[PDB]
Amino acid sequence: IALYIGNLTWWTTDEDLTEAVHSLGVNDILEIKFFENRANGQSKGFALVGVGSEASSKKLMDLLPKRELHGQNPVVTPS
Amino acid sequence: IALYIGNLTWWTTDEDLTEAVHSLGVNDILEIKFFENRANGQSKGFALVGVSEASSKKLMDLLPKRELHGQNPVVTPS
Amino acid sequence: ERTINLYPLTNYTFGTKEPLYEKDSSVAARFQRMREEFDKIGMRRTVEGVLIVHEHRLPHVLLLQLGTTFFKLPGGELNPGEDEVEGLKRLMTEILGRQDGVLQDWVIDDCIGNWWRPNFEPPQYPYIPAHITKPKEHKKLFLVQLQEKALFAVPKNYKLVAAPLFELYDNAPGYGPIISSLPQLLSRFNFIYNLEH
Amino acid sequence: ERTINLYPLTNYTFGTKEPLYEKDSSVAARFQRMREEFDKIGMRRTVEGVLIVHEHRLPHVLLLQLGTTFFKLPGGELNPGEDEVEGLKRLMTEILGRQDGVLQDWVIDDCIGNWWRPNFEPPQYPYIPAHITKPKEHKKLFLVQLQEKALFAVPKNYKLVAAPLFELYDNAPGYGPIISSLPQLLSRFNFIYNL
RNA sequence: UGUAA
Repeated sequence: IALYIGNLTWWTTDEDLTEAVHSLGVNDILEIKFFENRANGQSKGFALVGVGSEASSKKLMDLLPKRELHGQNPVVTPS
Repeated sequence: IALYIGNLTWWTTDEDLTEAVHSLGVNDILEIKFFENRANGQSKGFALVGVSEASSKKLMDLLPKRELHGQNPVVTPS
Repeated sequence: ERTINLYPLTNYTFGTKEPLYEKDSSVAARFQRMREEFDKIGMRRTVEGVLIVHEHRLPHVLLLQLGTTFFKLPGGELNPGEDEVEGLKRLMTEILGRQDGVLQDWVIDDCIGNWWRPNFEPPQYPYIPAHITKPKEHKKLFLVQLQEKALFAVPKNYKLVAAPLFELYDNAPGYGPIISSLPQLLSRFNFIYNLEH
Repeated sequence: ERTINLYPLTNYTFGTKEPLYEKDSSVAARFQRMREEFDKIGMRRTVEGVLIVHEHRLPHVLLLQLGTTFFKLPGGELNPGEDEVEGLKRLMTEILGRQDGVLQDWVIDDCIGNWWRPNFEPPQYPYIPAHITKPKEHKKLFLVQLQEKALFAVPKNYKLVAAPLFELYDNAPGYGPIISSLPQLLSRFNFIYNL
């Protein structure tokens, strides 16, 4: 259900992430909350992502670190 | 020779103070240094003026009796 | 080079009118209505006016006070479709417009800033962070030129204060990031400090 | 109301040229020259230019570095009697001008701020304090519109950074109060991000 | 700057 997607560049958008998830087959996206530097609004390079399936969780943990986002492979973690 | 001048408003300028002395009859002022807040630049309300001994006793005697911006100055030695 | 005339605070008379209350009663309800409206009309569009006077040859910004600690500029959220300048004039009259039959025209010409709110949260910034594609609020600031003499009507709940620039400068804990960053933005203008009489 | 065209950082080539050392070596040496010049010429008039590019759909501000700690904008002192805008183009070409021979005309158009210095000390403010009638230095900031492509030449004692606005915003300990306060002033422009 | 309004 809940996953940390990390190793993101600070210019990786919510569109960028949504487009990469959907390309993996996971449609069950429930929420995307970016963790950001409060003082200046910059992204800290990781987000919390809610999915609806254990199949979606599995695909995201296996196939997402494989592809590249703006020159950087993400690191997926449980929670 | 040094003299502290207080009770000034934050909009009392160097000009305003210079004339006030030149009205008292002291044409030997060295330098005026205002005491100011570092964060915003606002005057704290007092300054230090470099002065002759005749010009010093005069200003400590005669200055507080001439108001600036509705306020009477306060004089003190260094 | 933009040349603005400033006049002393006393050139302006401040009357009173009936209280005006905010659509929101709490901070939590404020973000609640924002969330609801974002799904209806999308991004909120806000405008505010910077009325400038002077005392002792130093620029002063007129703020509306609510209590002891909360200050704001006059303005508010635009109705959908409404032009930014016309909407501000409307919003101005509602807050500070005189109550009698003579017209008070607003000279609103110069834009001084843009502020974006990336989430349904307090933080605002003078830019959109590179990872944000759908801001939640877009604020806009205009300089309002006051004429030589003017009459205003302040709602009973509010109070009107002239805040000197040095009071605002580097004082975010006092006034917030926007209001406290006004002196820097306002420095491009060449002000003439006109005297009374 | 104001349209400014920004282009990718990669549209610009940065080269090198021979060092251009500052007129004074120390902090004490620069405040003494200010004191000496003030008595003869009066208030110092400084103009600086803000060159804006973009990367990752965010405006970046080109700054020059001397240490690992000190950053500044391209600019400097006006010669007495010299026009503000005319003098900035002189200083701009002095600092970032190409040695190519090819014409590089600077487009300076919009004033973005004014900074005054009450005493012969570091503190600068964006207004003249009520009790000051003759400030020691008046620094004027202008926005400089760049061509789609350009070649600059950086003196070797300098290095050129493209700092994004968030690294600047609210960061006075990192950039000083003038450079750190740029985002706010800059926000009134409608920036086009040409790809 | 947030209901102490």
